Amino acid sequence: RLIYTAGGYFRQSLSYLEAYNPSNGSWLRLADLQVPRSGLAGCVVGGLLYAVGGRNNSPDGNTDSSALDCYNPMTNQWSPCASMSVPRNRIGVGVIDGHIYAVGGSHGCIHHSSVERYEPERDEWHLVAPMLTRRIGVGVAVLNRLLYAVGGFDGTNRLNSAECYYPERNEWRMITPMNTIRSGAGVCVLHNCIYAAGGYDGQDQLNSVERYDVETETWTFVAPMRHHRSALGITVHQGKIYVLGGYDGHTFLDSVECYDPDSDTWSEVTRMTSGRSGVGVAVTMEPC
Ligand SMILES: COc1cc([C@@H](CC(=O)O)c2ccc(C)c(CN3C[C@@H](C)Oc4ccccc4S3(=O)=O)c2)cc2nnn(C)c12
Ligand SMILES: [Cl-]
Repeated sequence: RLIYTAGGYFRQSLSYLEAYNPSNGSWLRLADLQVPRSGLAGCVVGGLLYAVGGRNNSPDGNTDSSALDCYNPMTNQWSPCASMSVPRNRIGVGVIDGHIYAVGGSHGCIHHSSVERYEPERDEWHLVAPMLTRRIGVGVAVLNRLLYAVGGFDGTNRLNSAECYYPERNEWRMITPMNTIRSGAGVCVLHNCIYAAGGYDGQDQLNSVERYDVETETWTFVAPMRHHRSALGITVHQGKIYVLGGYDGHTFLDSVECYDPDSDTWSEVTRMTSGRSGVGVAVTMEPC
């Protein structure tokens, strides 16, 4: 029912949790994160919203986060969960069969290839097989109970490469690379395709959008977004992609755009209450 945006960055890391309602255009401000964080990811398991990793960039210092925190819309409260094995800033996450996969990200100058999986029933993290590539600012999506890690930055180069994790083999394999180098792209799934929207290539923030068809193993460009943006939040709500904020090399954007795959068009839907980048985004039910 609602698109939740958690944390992000403008001047410093943010604690905001706000929920947008596509049905009426309204934004609600909800309970702040306990710790400000940018470069985190959001996901939903069993109706609960999780905020994963990131970094607190504050005037008092810069601290990468290994934190997992859970928001209950029914109570409007955040609860701490078990922390990850390592801090993971500029993280990507995916959910498969009620488990959260935390992928890549940085801890200071360490750019992680490691991956770990959270089991809400046990409140436990366990490492799984590492990716073949170190990736921070990595886009993650899940399609047909397979996990995809797309683009990012390896410590030296921004990447067009992507790879797939096969849970029952505990194994990563490269897939077809994207046609575009993208770090901090928005990555999501819609129908049978993984979409990669925007990002940064070391020179420019991008408006281009391409999608990987798992059946054909090829990437194809769709219509570009109205705004160039890196470190955007992205989610799917009722068969449409929504992209939230990000950075265009000039402004921390408040723009929210929506993609209709049937007309292959992007349109402006709303503005966030303030411009920000590096948010975590996910969809769950209305609070209380
Ligand atoms: C080094 O410059 C950049 C890096 C990244 C990547 C990382 C890389 O490729 O080296 C990236 C990917 C994901 C995330 C979340 C971030 C960090 N966030 C975006 C940046 C532009 O804004 C800031 C600034 C300060 C603190 C935190 C953030 S962020 O919103 O979390 C970067 C994206 C950029 N877009 N414009 N510039 C100048 C960028
Ligand atoms: Cl950062």
